[PDB]
Amino acid sequence: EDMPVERILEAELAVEPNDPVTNICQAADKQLFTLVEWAKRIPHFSELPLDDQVILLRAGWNELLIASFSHRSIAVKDGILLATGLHVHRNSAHSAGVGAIFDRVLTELVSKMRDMQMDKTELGCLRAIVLFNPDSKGLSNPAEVEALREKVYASLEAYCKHKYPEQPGRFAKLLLRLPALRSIGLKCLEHLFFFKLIGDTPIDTFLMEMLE
Amino acid sequence: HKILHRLLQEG
Amino acid sequence: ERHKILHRLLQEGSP
Amino acid sequence: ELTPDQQTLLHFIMDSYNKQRMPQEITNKILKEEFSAEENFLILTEMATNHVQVLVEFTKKLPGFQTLDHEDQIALLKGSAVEAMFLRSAEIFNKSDLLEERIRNSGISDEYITPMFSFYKSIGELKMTQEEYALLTAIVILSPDRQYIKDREAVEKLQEPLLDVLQKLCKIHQPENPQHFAELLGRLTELRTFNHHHAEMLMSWRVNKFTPLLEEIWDV
Ligand SMILES: O=C(O)c1ccc2nc(N3C[C@H]4CCC[C@@H](C3)[C@@H]4OCc3c(-c4c(Cl)cccc4Cl)noc3C3CC3)sc2c1
Ligand SMILES: CC1=C(/C=C/C(C)=C\C=C/C(C)=C/C(=O)O)C(C)(C)CCC1
Repeated sequence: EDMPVERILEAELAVEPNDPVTNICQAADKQLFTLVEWAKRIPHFSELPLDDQVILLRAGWNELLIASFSHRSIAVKDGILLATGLHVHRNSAHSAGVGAIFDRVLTELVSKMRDMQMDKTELGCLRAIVLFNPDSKGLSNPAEVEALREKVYASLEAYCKHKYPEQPGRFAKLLLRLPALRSIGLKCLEHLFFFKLIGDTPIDTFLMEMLE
Repeated sequence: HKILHRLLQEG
Repeated sequence: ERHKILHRLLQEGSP
Repeated sequence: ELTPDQQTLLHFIMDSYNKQRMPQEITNKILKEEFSAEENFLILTEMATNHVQVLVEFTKKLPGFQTLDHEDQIALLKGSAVEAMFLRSAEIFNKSDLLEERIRNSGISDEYITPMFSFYKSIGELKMTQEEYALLTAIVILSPDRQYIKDREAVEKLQEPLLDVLQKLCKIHQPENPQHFAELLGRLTELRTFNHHHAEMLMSWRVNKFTPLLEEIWDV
């Protein structure tokens, strides 16, 4: 494709690594840096105007980061593996006051990724679809962004027919994680603004920036 | 949004 | 109760 | 091409979908009544109350719906209602100029107006057919990811059948854009922001209480 599926894989492969909420925010900020690096290895993203590049990532970061840690956590049981190396587990999350949402990540993202055994090429493509969000407000050219998303849609549907021909509803199973991810992402931002506002959690510079 | 702009530059 | 009208409407059935 | 069963599943669904009818009496008050914020609000609230009833009726006729746990049926209805109402209102605006203005001048915070109306543009440009609307609305209703659902896997069983049908029917109706199906699922993603922000639109709405059925399905 003009979204070559190997370039999306390479980009995911290019960036492999007391209070759970402090630990999660620290991993988020750490990884926010390498998210920028990931974005620049997706085909055509750097070719966009800088203002749009900023917008897409300011819109996508939270959903982009959650998908990435979620897929990383496939192998852990009733928990999450932060990019820092630390596990967070259901119990720790519930007992630090953020259990409802943590459970949603597990059941709707982490365990669903496990049950369908989605690969890095698939995750990368879902993550790229998220990055190229034509609905993001303030975009200088939404059409060229919808076009890039349509290309990833084509490349992924191609990949899924080649690699998993025995399951013809896989393309759609992949894309139906994205509304869940949007709902989970919005709930996480809503948590994060409230954390910032009351000041119960230290929040590093790059996350602070994204939150303004 | 300084940090992000600074990181997105590479050419 | 909490979902008074929805219960009643879901317990009615075909047309 | 569709299977024998897939074609019967569609006619079932499409018959429940064409039974969606707003009363003449309610649509009668679209030019007749005056043009004030307080008067525009009252109409929408009346329509939205009737819409929930109609939608609830449509929801019950969906394959396997009454086999779900009773309390789950309520979880799907509250979780999905807004998103279904947005789909049905987009079908209205892409087939109207008074309704759009009533919504505009009914005391909604302005923040919510433009995003709402560019969503309707985004939908219109997909050029969806009656059957694509009726399938998307059913797939939104039977979404297993909603809050408070106990038997998730049961809801996933009922939804999956309908995803095969819409994929095939999208390649029948629109073979020139082979990503038209995936673009519909793109609006399933986007409907979730409207769902998420709907509670605060309701509580910021400018008034002089909605109606018990709407108070139930969105909470007070
Ligand atoms: O079948 C038809 O002919 C027909 C014709 C018109 C029509 N208008 C419909 N509406 C108009 C309105 C906009 C779309 C959804 C609701 C139903 C109704 O929602 C009003 C609304 C919304 C809302 C809006 Cl304003 C836009 C989109 C979605 C929603 Cl839920 N939120 O709160 C309210 C009321 C204050 C409680 S259904 C319908 C069917
Ligand atoms: C999900 C988690 C939320 C934090 C979220 C987000 C949006 C981010 C990121 C990052 C990590 C931790 C990435 C990584 O390790 O790769 C908060 C704390 C609001 C609530 C508890 C569940």
